[PDB]
Amino acid sequence: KFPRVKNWEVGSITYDTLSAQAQQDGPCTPRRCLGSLVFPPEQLLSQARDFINQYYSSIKRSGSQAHEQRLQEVEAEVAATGTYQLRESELVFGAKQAWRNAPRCVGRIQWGKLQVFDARDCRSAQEMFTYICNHIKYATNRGNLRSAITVFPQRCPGRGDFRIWNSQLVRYAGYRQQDGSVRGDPANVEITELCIQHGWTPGNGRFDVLPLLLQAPDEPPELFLLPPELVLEVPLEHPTLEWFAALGLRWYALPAVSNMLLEIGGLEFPAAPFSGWYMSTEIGTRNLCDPHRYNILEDVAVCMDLDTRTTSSLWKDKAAVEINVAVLHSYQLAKVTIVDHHAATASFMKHLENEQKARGGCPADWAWIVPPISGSLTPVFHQEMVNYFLSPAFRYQPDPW
Amino acid sequence: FPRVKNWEVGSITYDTLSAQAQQDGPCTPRRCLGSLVFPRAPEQLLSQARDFINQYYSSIKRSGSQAHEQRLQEVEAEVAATGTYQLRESELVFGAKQAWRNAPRCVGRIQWGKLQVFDARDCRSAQEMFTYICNHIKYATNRGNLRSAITVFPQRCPGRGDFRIWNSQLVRYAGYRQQDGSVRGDPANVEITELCIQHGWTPGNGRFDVLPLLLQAPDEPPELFLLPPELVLEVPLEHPTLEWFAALGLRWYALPAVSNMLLEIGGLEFPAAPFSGWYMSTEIGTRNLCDPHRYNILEDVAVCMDLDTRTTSSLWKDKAAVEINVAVLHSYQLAKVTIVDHHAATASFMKHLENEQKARGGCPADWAWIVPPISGSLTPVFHQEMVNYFLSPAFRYQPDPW
Ligand code: HEM
Ligand code: HEM
Ligand SMILES: COc1cc(N)nc(CCc2cc(CCN(C)C)cc(F)c2F)c1
Ligand SMILES: COc1cc(N)nc(CCc2cc(CCN(C)C)cc(F)c2F)c1
Ligand SMILES: C[C@H](O)[C@H](O)[C@H]1CNc2nc(N)[nH]c(=O)c2N1
Ligand SMILES: C[C@H](O)[C@H](O)[C@H]1CNc2nc(N)[nH]c(=O)c2N1
Ligand SMILES: [Cl-]
Ligand SMILES: [Cl-]
Ligand SMILES: [Gd]
Ligand SMILES: [Gd]
Ligand SMILES: [Gd]
Ligand SMILES: [Zn+2]
Repeated sequence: KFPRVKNWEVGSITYDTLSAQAQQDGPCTPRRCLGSLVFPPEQLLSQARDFINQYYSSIKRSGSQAHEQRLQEVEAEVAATGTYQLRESELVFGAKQAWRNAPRCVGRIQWGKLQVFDARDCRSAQEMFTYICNHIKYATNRGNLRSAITVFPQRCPGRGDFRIWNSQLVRYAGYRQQDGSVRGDPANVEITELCIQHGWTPGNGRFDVLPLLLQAPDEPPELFLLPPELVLEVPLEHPTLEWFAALGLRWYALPAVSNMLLEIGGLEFPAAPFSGWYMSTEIGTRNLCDPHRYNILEDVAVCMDLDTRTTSSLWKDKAAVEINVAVLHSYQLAKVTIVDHHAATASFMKHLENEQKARGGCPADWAWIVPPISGSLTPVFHQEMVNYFLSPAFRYQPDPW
Repeated sequence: FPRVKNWEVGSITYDTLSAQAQQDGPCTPRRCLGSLVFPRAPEQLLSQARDFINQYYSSIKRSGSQAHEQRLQEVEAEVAATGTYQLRESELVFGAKQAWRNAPRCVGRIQWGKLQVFDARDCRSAQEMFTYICNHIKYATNRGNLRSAITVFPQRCPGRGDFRIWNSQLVRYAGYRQQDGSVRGDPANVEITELCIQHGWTPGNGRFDVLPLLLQAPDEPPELFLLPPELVLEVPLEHPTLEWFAALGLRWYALPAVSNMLLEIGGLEFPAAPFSGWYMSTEIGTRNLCDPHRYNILEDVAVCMDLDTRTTSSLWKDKAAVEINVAVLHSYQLAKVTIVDHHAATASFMKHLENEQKARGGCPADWAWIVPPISGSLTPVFHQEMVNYFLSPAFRYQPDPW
């Protein structure tokens, strides 16, 4: 079958033929849908073959010339050595494809413009740090943010793995107390205690940038203090609520995911940090207002003199909107690239139209594409979507312990 | 069995109930189609009947008792001699409540045990059907102190056509296709509007014209019935602090009464069984008034509010929508018509999930429909993983009769 997909705002119908290529199976069955869940050897040749075929199709060079050629070297490389190395442009093409294939990413209209830094020859934690440091300064670019990914060595058997122990390159500390509850970011309480365990004297702040626990193969991690002028941060203020700045809230410029695993042609890169620029709801709605994160919503509503005594005043909704307004205002005044959820979702709709004519569909995870505020005010809410796994891909992986 | 996390609290449970999922949904291990709005003989009738009777005798703490085996026997005998069977009244009441309890897209299910069931299985004509419907509306509306209710018309049976209510709800506003191709009124109802005109209705030309009912008796064309105005309780919309808002002339109706779904109980099908609750405010304020394919008022409200509508990063859409929902809540409270906001509704749904975990080992829930269309992650259901599956008794979609 080819799933019929409807856009209810316009009445248009498309068929997702690309879904028929679904490689890895997801968590749903005819009996029950698990779509809402956050976390659901010489067959290596099979996935290497298919990825190489993808490469030469994308350059109008299938069934000719070096296509058959490159098929044989990987045949020989694996027959001889048991794995294989990717050609330079393949690593590039595979990095962009895995972004293109990320079902939960609303920012994919940008997928063709990605800076791929090849770090496959890295071989120490001090080396990672300067690779990571080049990435951060390139991507930050004085606030004119540029998408980038650094690709550390591809895992091989019988020997350890490169891993960044932090979930992101920039994280804020979270400290327990004489009463349990957390000062700082609660999402990072764990890595905060691992950084304390391995040295790092704890600060006493709600926005202390954590160090970096970087791990070379078969070696215990090594702490690396991040250069303060390399971590671009934005103090948060509101255009008309003058007291908002006095709340002392801040967030960082660069969203750099450093705990996911990049998988290209059967190869596995457990260290491949990728970075883009923020959508404002990630900071304003999820990071600052989630009950298990900074959870500032009631505090902002107190300052706004809102009626927190009744849910039907919609005090939560009014304060959340103003927090998002402050995020967008602050980043724009700081000249730091950011995108609001209306602009982001409109571009994703254009991306769906592109991917329809280009590939016959697009894997999209509705629950992650629709923003966490104002869902039905964005066009993606009214768009039916089909979720499935394509390769190359970014995958979650276990914490390195 | 699927493990299910609540990310706000860190809680973990397992949905053992999903293992009992009767019919099949649209998802496969290849591909999830969870976001799709429409995702869809004697021995098999016997099998659903047997399961339902088991459910009924379980709920009354009489599993495997004498009465239980007798009822099983009575149903098989009736299916063999007539091809179908008849529900006892208490079984119908249980089946209607279970169907609501099993509805995965309903956030209002904390209320599932408080459902007034009107037995209209003796209905013989469209005229009698209209009288039943008017009494349903009257009872459920209750001068604004709304009460949940369902009216069950005769089941589908071999030899005769179905009872059908052609209208998707008992209260709908007309949608008039216009001179240029626009729509005056509710664009969701253009089709049923054209049908009513074609069946003799003299149309109005307002934006909030209540439609007549088109009621179909077995093997009869549909018959048009006008609802008496004093039966349709409506709420003029005003804003507590934006006084120009009343001059928009917006209104909405008190009673959400779904009238085009099929009730399935133990293999028997009731193609006409309208049911009604009370509104959650986002349904009116966000979906019905602000959807671009509905009344689509968001831009005009934002212009009146003097928001900057030429850049998206001012969040003019979010600000106008919030005040439209404030206006709905204020107006319904002022008129003393039951309404629940999305925060209270989702909080009570969380309690429903916990009740159902202890009672049945889980709860079928459709995350994309449970999470409200504004301020999603501000409600607790956003951070709750959910498992979507089909249990019976059930409310199902059915094709339009025309
Ligand atoms: C350039 C601007 C970008 C924007 C505005 C953007 C936006 C987003 C957002 C809002 C999410 C949802 C985050 C969540 O899980 O709550 C997301 C997820 C994701 N993005 Fe993007 N993104 C961008 C660039 C990129 C790049 C450069 C890559 C990789 C090369 C990427 C790959 C992914 C992946 C793999 C996920 C899934 C994360 C997860 O499952 O937790 N994105 N993106
Ligand atoms: C009493 C207060 C109630 C509230 C607050 C409530 C709330 C809701 C909401 C917000 C929806 C989603 C509607 C949409 O966006 O299309 C819904 C769907 C639904 N409700 Fe409830 N409801 C209530 C009563 C009832 C009753 C009494 C029944 C049946 C006896 C019921 C059965 C259903 C069903 C079957 C659906 C799914 C309809 C569909 O698939 O489109 N609800 N409910
Ligand atoms: C690399 O470029 C990007 C640009 C933007 N704006 N966002 C991302 C996703 C960032 C991201 C954030 C989170 C935590 C946040 N919620 C789960 C509460 C988990 C991820 F797994 C992830 F990936 C990436
Ligand atoms: C019976 O009691 C109820 C109480 C409340 N508040 N809401 C409902 C749902 C009413 C309902 C509405 C819609 C159309 C709107 N969408 C497309 C956004 C479809 C349904 F299938 C349905 F059922 C029922
Ligand atoms: C329980 C639920 O699946 C979970 O909260 C998901 C829902 N949608 C999301 N969407 C985004 N963008 N980010 C998230 O973390 C989540 N969380
Ligand atoms: C395409 C998408 O699934 C569709 O617009 C859904 C999303 N969630 C919804 N949720 C509710 N309550 N009602 C709806 O109509 C919808 N529409
Ligand atoms: Cl983040
Ligand atoms: Cl409605
Ligand atoms: Gd004050
Ligand atoms: Gd005023
Ligand atoms: Gd006007
Ligand atoms: Zn699914």
